Amino acid sequence: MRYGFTEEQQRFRADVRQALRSAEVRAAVADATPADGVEPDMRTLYRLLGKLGLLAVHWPAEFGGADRPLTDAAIVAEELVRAGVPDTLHVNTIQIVGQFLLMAGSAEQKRRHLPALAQGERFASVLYTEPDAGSDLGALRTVAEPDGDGYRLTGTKVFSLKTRFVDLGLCAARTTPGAGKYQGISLFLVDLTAPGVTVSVIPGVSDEQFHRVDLDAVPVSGDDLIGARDQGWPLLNEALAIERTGLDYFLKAERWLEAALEALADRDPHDAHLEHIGRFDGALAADHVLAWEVLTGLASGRVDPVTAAVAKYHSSELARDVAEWAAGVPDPGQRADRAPAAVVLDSAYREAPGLTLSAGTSEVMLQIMATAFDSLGQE
Amino acid sequence: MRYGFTEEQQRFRADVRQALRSAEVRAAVADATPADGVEPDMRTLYRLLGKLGLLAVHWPAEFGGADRPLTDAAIVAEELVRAGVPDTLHVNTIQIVGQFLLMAGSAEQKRRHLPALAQGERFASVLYTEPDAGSDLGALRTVAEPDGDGYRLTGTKVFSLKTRFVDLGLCAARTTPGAGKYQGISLFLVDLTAPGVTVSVIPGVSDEQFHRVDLDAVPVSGDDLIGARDQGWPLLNEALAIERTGLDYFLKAERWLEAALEALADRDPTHDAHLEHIGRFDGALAADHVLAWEVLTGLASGRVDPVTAAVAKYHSSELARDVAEWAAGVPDPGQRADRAPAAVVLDSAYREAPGLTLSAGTSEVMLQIMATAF
Amino acid sequence: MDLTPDPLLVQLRGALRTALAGVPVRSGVHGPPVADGPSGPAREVLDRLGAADFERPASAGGLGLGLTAGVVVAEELGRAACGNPYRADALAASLGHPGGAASAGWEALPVGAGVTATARAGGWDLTGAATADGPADGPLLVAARAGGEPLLVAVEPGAPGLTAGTGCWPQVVRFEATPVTPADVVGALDDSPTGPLARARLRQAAYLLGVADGAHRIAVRHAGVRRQFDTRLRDLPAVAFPLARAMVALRATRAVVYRGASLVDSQDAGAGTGTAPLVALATAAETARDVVRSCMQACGVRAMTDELGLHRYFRLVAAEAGRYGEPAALWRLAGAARLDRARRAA
Amino acid sequence: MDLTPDPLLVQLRGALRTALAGVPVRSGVHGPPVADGPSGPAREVLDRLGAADFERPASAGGLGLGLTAGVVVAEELGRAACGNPYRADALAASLGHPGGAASAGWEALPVGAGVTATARAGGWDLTGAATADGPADGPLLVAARAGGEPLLVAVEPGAPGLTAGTGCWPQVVRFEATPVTPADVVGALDDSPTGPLARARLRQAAYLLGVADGAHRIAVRHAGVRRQFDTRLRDLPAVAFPLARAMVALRATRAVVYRGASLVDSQDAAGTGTAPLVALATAAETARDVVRSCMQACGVRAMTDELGLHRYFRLVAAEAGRYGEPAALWRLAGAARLDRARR
Ligand SMILES: Cc1cc2nc3c(=O)[nH]c(=O)nc-3n(C[C@H](O)[C@H](O)[C@H](O)COP(=O)(O)OP(=O)(O)OC[C@H]3O[C@@H](n4cnc5c(N)ncnc54)[C@H](O)[C@@H]3O)c2cc1C
Ligand SMILES: Cc1cc2nc3c(=O)[nH]c(=O)nc-3n(C[C@H](O)[C@H](O)[C@H](O)COP(=O)(O)OP(=O)(O)OC[C@H]3O[C@@H](n4cnc5c(N)ncnc54)[C@H](O)[C@@H]3O)c2cc1C
Repeated sequence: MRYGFTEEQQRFRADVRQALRSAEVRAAVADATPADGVEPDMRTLYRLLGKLGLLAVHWPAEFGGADRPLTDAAIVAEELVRAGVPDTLHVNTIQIVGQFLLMAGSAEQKRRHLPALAQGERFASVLYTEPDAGSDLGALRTVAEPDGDGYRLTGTKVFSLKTRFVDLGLCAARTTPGAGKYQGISLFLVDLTAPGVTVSVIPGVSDEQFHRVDLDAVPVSGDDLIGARDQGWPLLNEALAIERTGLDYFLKAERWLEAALEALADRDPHDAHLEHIGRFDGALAADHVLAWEVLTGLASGRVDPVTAAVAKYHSSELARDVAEWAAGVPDPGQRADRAPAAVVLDSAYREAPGLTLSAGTSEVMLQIMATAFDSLGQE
Repeated sequence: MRYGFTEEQQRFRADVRQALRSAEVRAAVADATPADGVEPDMRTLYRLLGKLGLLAVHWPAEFGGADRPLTDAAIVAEELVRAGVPDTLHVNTIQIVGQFLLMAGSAEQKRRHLPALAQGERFASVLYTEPDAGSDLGALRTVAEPDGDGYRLTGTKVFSLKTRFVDLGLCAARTTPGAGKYQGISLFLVDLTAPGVTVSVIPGVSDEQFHRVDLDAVPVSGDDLIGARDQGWPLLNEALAIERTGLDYFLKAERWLEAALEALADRDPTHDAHLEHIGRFDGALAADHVLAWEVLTGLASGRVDPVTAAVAKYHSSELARDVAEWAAGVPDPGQRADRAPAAVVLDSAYREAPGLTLSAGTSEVMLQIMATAF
Repeated sequence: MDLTPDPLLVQLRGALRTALAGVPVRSGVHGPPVADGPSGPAREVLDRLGAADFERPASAGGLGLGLTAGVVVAEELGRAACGNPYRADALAASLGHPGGAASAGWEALPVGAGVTATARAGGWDLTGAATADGPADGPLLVAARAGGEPLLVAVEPGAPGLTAGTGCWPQVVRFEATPVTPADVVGALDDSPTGPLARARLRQAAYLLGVADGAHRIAVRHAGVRRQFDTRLRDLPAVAFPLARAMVALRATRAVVYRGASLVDSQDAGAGTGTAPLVALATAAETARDVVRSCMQACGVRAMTDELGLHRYFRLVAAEAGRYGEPAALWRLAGAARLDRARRAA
Repeated sequence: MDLTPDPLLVQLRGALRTALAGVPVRSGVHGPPVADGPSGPAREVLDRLGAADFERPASAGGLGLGLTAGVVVAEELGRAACGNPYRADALAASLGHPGGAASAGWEALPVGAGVTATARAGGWDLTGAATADGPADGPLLVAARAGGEPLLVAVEPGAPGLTAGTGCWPQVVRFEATPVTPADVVGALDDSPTGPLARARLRQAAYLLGVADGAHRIAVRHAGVRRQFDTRLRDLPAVAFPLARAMVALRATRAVVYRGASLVDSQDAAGTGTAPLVALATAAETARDVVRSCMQACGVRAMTDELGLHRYFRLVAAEAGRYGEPAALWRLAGAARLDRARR
């Protein structure tokens, strides 16, 4: 083991950090930060991040990347959030939809789709959840009935973020209904401009809003079914497990703990808070290590669902605990004055309930952990 | 709603307090208190309490009671524990076994068996759990094969308390085996001296020890079958439901929080670090006291609300466990070395604590019962 | 003790419940979840039922129902999620002061510490900031602290040095050397057992109990209709067990809130009487946080949207759980009283 | 942040685990759960494997595995529930003092405040009581506080005003004006990130990590065999979920314990200052929460010798607070962190 980073990694971090601290970036970050229930357009910021080559530094150069190790993209992700960049568009486009075309797409689809994502010109979101399919995702009823060498998709997708701002939708559909719960399912890269797509908002307490996507006989080209036909169910699970690190929640918790310290520091002398500050800073320390534990292994081809579930659970739960505690830290004057710490923590409280629900619920993470109890290589 | 006791109740309570503070009772209590892994004989104490008429005040006079209301017996129960009396025998003999006999026994069985219990001369354990049947009590395998008018009993009972000091065992056995999981179960009041009984001790981390009871064709009279034959499963859970109040755990939590305050106050002053916990536990103690009496007020009127009883049991036993865990860290090293009386009770409290969320229905079963109110 | 329901109050609760159910609820998912202040939309229903006279004794012209009735009103107001037009005018009336103001500064412990009053010639000067329970630009009742004496000060709407922050919710009032005189003092805010502060804490505890209770009601209801893996959510141990634990906390909170209300009423007519308002408030603040977090998890994303109505209780607990002080801080105040009673016993 | 495994520690752990699995475990359900002190039944195993030379560096003829080896030893001792014949000697060795002493007094915060050293007459006297990790009638190393200065003090047995609380466990030592000189000061117990105190806390944190891990192993196995309602206990969510949560805390504890030892070894060869506090406070809480859950998941058997959990249950009772209450360690850690946010 070695806790901490290589001098070469620290030098690459410092250049990213400096690149994100320019006037151009800081101005655009100010304009795009969700706050007070308003979710601003981020397309300009992300164009600028693509120009700086920061969106997908670990992708192949043919596709917009810089051929860097995966751990280098984790260092960028860290510094993006520490510089104020709202990251949900990055997580859905680069870390979920982008990672999935890399893993399961053909050269024809990899080349047609990946580059505009790496440049911040095009965006995607994940259209899995349905009104009757949340935790029970195999209950999805969206159907992709054949049309020549293409398909027509009819269904209802709910509770996605950023969707009214994006171009593409990774959509799970039954290419063979009647095939049993977890059979007959394929993935589509749906063009959200196509006829039959209606996107609308489901208001939520968070700054970033949820969406309903109605699909009424939407045409999907055959070259947009990505992965093996009807083998969609295993592909979603593989993609989710590869995606799970806990890094994104670790960074929300670090931001919020740091906002709460800012609020407290700019105020007269806090014996009440000391214990929470201590435990939260230690749990953050544990959580940084767990997150990088899964990235290290992912960097070396090792996939390990249990350690990834541990990190997701520990980090999402900690971020909720930090948000709940820290929302009470700003005093009335700071709330009245809109001290930036207060703004950030008001957002955090309203965001917190989702963290133990998105990308696998806390209950499903525990189920995945119990998997280890039946393994002979437990110790 | 009266959060408090009438003048007639507190006159009763203070008389019972005085009766429990005579030099004879104090001496018996001190010789009988379990500590340091030791479980002394308390039959001489319980005979003193029977002689004073404090074991079953709510029972009918013909059975050795005073025909006082159930709420007078909760007053007595509270004052028993507050006087230092170890109460496991009272709970098992009077509040479980005796209550069952009053609820399901014939007028003969109540006459033949109840008066000695009310006088503190005989005692009873509860023999339900079996090696393969803990939470899943319907998996019990003890069989009661008929033998003329009576029965013989074969099976194994484990994890009962006080059993090597008691005379009777309330035993669940399959009278008609193979008739289904929750069918053909009967309750027998077994004489523990009868042939083929083997009581023995399973060592336990706590002061009071667990027991294994061995029935090899143990012969039991037909008049020792309490309640309707083969109807034991609904009777048994009806009785457990009536015994559920949370009061017994409330009084443990009270004893332990007062011991920790005594340890804290016996050492020179502000104790700033303990203040939040003392506050929360005192507040939860007051909530727990009301939840217990919410059950008693209901029981006294003749309504059994199993959800309310389940709330009180869960809140008091989890509270008592939490108090035990925190309070065990309060005595200082000097107090442990000198065996300050509060350090001794708190050492006992810590090793008792794990069992509180398991006995008389686990925490998980209470939540299951609670889920039916949805 | 006997805890059979009082028949007069069961009727009073029933009447409040149905009339408050006739008050439309705020329809947004953003912004203030309620319109509170002395004259929010539920004022008409409270006026019609004569709630302003519930607490005042019969000899003073009131109905002589006591603080217990005040607690019922506040709980039913919390369950309805329609805002709280009772709490500020009940506090003022307990001090012989006419209504219509917003109350502010309760969040600071010790009482009044968020607004310090420093002695001047003809009075004091106020500096600090404070959370209001009503319009920050209206008349105000401010908990302030003069040399360690906690007091309640009436402040007029356009007093000098007074800035109203109406952007946020709950709204905020700032004082920059705002001047008050001895005539502006509405009353002391001491730790007396039947004093205005103690009643105000019990009313706030009751309000939090109703909020948690309303939230729990809708999660239990949703858990009964929402199905996944072909079973009711309420039939899955991982959802039902957290909902059953919240019920325990709600019942524990109901126990201390109504014990505290009954003990105050007892002393008004006739061990730990002094701490009962704190015990009730601190249990209710923690219960509301613990209940609402569990309800949100049990209902999934829908908890975050207007598909359910949980979101109004969610934002309410954010503001109300600490408006009368942080629970750990309340618990430490309760703890010192208990330990001090223990030092005296030895 | 590279976290792939190192062969040398891997061999060390395997040799400890195999060797310690032979050590006989004390068979009572009452009394002390382990034989503590420098001469326990695991002392023989540690001596064979040369534990004395583990933390010894490349210079001065030592193995060269650093604090991390000490943490590995302490984790396996806790896992085996065989006693800790290592911590007192390793504390003494880090200060050049000869072995053989029990150490005492770490439970008080600020460090040493359970035994106060008063400048009196033309001398100093120790007054207070302390918890010992070994036999209380032998030689002692006492955490003591002189005028606000935390100090580790050597006391020989039979010293004036020193009474041994033998018979309670852990054992206790009492000082009534026990006299000391500046010559008895073995060293200072300040908060330097690589001082003896920081090393002592990481060893204790690793021990608590071991004790907690050992109890979890028993519950996970017993939940795999025991069946009720014709289902394995481990397939009941009210059992599996708390065991899974305990797993998260164990892995979170492993993370800060080994990070703490690695930071110390990197300094011998930002948030560095509180790493020992962090490691100890999360291990003490983790041990307490894991053990509660394991007892509940295993039912009444957990309280009897049918399982083996009763040893770890009695250990957590004495060990979770031995080097300070977690609430208090956290407040120290939180104060340091708030300091940084002020400058
Ligand atoms: C911030 C956020 C972003 C999201 N983004 C997207 C997105 O981009 N695309 C998309 O398709 N979806 C998205 N979702 C939807 C998300 O995947 C769903 O919330 C989740 O998959 C299913 O949870 P649910 O809300 O339907 O709750 P339910 O399925 O109704 O579950 C209710 C509760 O019961 C628990 N539960 C359910 N079943 C079980 C069980 N068998 N055992 C134990 N506990 C169980 C759940 O864990 C939960 O706590 C997002 C959600 C959130 C909160
Ligand atoms: C202090 C004490 C006194 C006792 N006295 C007596 C006595 O006098 N007479 C007597 O007959 N017995 C007695 N018992 C035995 C006691 O009734 C059993 O401990 C109890 O029934 C549970 O069995 P168990 O301990 O084997 O737990 P198990 O049945 O092995 O269960 C293990 C764990 O799984 C949980 N669990 C089990 N089933 C479920 C489920 N379906 N859903 C969710 N969680 C579940 C339990 O809550 C527990 O936490 C006593 C026990 C204790 C601790």
